[PDB]
Amino acid sequence: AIQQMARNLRTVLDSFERGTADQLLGVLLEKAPPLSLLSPINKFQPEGH
Amino acid sequence: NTLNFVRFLELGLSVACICTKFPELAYVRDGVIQFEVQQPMIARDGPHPVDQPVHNYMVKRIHKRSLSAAFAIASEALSLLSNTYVDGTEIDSSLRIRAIQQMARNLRTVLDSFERGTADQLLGVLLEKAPPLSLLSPINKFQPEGHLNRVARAALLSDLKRRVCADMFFMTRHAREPRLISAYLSDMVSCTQPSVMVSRITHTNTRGRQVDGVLVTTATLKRQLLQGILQIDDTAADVPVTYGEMVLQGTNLVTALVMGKAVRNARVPADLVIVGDKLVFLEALERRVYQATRVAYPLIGNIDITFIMPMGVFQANSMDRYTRHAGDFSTVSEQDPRQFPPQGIFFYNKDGILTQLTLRDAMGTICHSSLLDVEATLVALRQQHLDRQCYFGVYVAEGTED
Amino acid sequence: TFIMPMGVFQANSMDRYTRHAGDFSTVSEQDPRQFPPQGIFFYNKDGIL
Amino acid sequence: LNRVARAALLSDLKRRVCADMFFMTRHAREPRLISAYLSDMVSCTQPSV
Amino acid sequence: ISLTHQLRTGFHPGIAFTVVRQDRFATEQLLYAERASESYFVGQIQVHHHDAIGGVNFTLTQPRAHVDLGVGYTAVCATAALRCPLTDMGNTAQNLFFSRGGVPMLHDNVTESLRRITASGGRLNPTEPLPIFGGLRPATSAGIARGQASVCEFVAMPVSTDLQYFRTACNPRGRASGMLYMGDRDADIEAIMFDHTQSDVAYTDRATLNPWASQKHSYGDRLYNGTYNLTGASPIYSPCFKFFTPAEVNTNCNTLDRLLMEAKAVASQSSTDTEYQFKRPPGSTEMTQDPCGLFQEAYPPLCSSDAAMLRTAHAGETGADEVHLAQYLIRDASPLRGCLPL
Amino acid sequence: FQEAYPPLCSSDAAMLRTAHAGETGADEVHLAQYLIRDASPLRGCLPL
Amino acid sequence: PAGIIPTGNVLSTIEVCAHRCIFDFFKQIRSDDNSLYSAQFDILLGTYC
Repeated sequence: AIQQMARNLRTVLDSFERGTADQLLGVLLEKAPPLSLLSPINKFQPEGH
Repeated sequence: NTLNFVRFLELGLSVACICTKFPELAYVRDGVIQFEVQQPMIARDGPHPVDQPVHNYMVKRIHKRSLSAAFAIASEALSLLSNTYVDGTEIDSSLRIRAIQQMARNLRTVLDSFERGTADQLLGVLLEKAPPLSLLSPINKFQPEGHLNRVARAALLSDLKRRVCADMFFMTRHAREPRLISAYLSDMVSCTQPSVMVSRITHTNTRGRQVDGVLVTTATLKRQLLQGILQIDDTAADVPVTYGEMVLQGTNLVTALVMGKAVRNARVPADLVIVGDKLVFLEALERRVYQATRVAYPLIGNIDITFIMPMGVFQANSMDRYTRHAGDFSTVSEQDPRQFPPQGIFFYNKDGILTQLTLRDAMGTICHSSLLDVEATLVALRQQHLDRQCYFGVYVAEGTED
Repeated sequence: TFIMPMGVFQANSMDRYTRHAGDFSTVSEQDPRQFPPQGIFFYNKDGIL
Repeated sequence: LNRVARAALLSDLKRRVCADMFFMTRHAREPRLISAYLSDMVSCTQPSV
Repeated sequence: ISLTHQLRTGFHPGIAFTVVRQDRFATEQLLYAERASESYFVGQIQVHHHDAIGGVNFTLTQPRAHVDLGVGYTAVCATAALRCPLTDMGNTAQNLFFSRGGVPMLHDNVTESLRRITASGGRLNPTEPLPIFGGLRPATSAGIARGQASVCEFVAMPVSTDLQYFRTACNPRGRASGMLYMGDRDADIEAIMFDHTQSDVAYTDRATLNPWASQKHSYGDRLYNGTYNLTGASPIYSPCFKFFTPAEVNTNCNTLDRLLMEAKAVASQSSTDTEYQFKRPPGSTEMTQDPCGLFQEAYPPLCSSDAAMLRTAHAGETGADEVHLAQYLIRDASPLRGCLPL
Repeated sequence: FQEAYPPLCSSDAAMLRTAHAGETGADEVHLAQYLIRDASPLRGCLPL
Repeated sequence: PAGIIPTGNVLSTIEVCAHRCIFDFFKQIRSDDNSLYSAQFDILLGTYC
């Protein structure tokens, strides 16, 4: 029983370090506009307005 | 001629198995081997349920086979070997030496045949085990984890149909492009999961790098892959030579008798290549074994392909009966003999001879009495739900004298 | 998103031209292609018409 | 061999002798094929005592 | 009898057929195996004393056993090259007169004359004395030229058939079927195979192509299905046997893993050393990989309704016109597109 | 093998040659004549 | 039959075949039988985690 509980707790503590990368990928996909729209905006118009 | 003796350890197929001696095999009812495999997780938030880790317990069992070999003795050999200190004259002695010479010469090849046929049994079991690459590789890739719904599974099945229809003879089709052959050999190798790592002495090369598998072909395919596709890593390999014997004794013996249960280098010239990032053996064992013996070689397997052709279908729509040009196939007759419905189908033979299937060939099937076996069909349709319908078109009456 | 018209009849009499004389000829005295179209033919995911 | 293997083999021999008949004056412009089938000719006969 | 008169004279009755033939090919394979793919156990060798015709025969027997100690898949093979085809791509018509069990016709004169007429213009036939308490084996011939003859079974269909169905990988039943479509229950193999209240699964518009060979008790289903067992006494192989019989199913495993188990080297369902491609002989264990049997599909070869369309005047590749006036030319969609020279 | 090879033969001298200043014709049947393409082992030899 | 030393001697040697409605398994061999000399045993070949 104690060996099963320890073996379980190790993977549970692993899961946070494994899910930090998932949350970073989530915010980086919801933070990123497409290349095919960002590239001609930053090229064609000089500043804006 | 003098036969050469093949040793099973020196073959490059020896790396694909762990041979261990076991004297009391004939008393074994079932064999049990156990696995305890756990899996990780990640943690997320939002509208997703929290997960608990999974442990998997898999159990596998042995499959018992055999090897049999015959060895004959003439009757006169028994007669001249049944002396036992009665003779020793100078006329039958030469016949006795001939008899014992045939005895030893025969027994030597009989003892060699087991070492020669163990590789045959590994080829048999590995052919009976391996799934096709065209079906193994899309499932290992196109589904991420599993527990699929209907939809992604159906898309995967359509991908599998296209992959089998396309990638079936890819060695003899794209033989003019060596870049693709080494591109799917690494796809073959980097698709199988490895196995357990516990061992004492392993197969290594001259440098000391641990080998990773064996890749068995036909000799022609070995030549084609060896001439210009793959790169030679070494010419000699380090091969373990001893079996590894275990016996039951003491507490295990008394447990087996009472309760019914029990629990538990050499340098060889063989060529090694590297494919992908892994170092493999490459053996095409056809001259050492299966040479001048009456057994067929495996890896010469057969496939069955089913061909379907419509025979006398007439295109009903007047839109579809079009000609691409005006004067395509003109005839001197006043009526063009191609408007008529077709009655035959022309295909090609094995040698390229043109052959024909005319509707006259169908009398072996449609002109049988089996076209009129409607009785069982009527019995089957009479046992379902029928509604009360009008009987105007199926009823015949009688005259009433008017 | 994919878009396709079905029953469009080319109303202009100049627009109903053929590229060659015997392009898709038939056997009947009246070809069944001057008639207004009623369907559209396209391809499935697997390539089936 | 049985009947069918012999029959398919005889068809193969027929096609092979019809094709591989003047293999030096047909494939004269390809030096790779001649050195390819000379090694087929040499490595086809058995040695002696 | 009237249909015999029509087909012999040159008449075209209002019915159309599809032909199905199975062809075998020799292939060279390529296997890869990992390191610890097998736990391979060696027993103790024993000898059997055994008397023989003149002397003794010593049989040496050594038992052994094997374990696949891989958690996943530890060995993979794939067919690589094409050797010479074993079979003949010919036109040998299937004879249904090898079968016993259906209800005979009333007048035996009609049946005898019908069998006599059918035997004319064909290769394989029952022998003339009609051996009762026998197997109705066709009479053997002289030597053979270009391989084992492959029989072609004929399945009837209505004439107005969408011809574009036969230009891709189709199903001879007219309605795609199989165990491969699951996900909800247990008894949905019968609903896919035979239930015509709902439409087809593959051609997602209609019930079935030919309504004479697709229902539970249609003509094609009463003729070729193995459950009804009509052609049991016939010794010749039926190439469309695997398309009509429902496969026995256990629903414990998921679909994809059982698809992988069905994909291995299955035992053959034909004969190799014999001449007419008979049924499976007992005691014969030869393992042949069988594509397009686990997907329930057949491939159309290069075929045309006229010899004029099949070949062009360019001294090279074959013709390429689709339909000319009422004829047709189905282009090759088989895996043997660039092989089998013409 | 008890066989015989058919060489380049035709029933009409009109169809046996083409008007391109080069190779010979390849049309097999015109109305009732015929042209049999060369299937002998002497395909790239015996100049025309 | 296991070759186990008996823990206690049995008295009152009577006919035991008559009173066989008692007990849960009754086997009566006449003199000797080859079912006694059977030693089929089950074996475990290790676990992997």
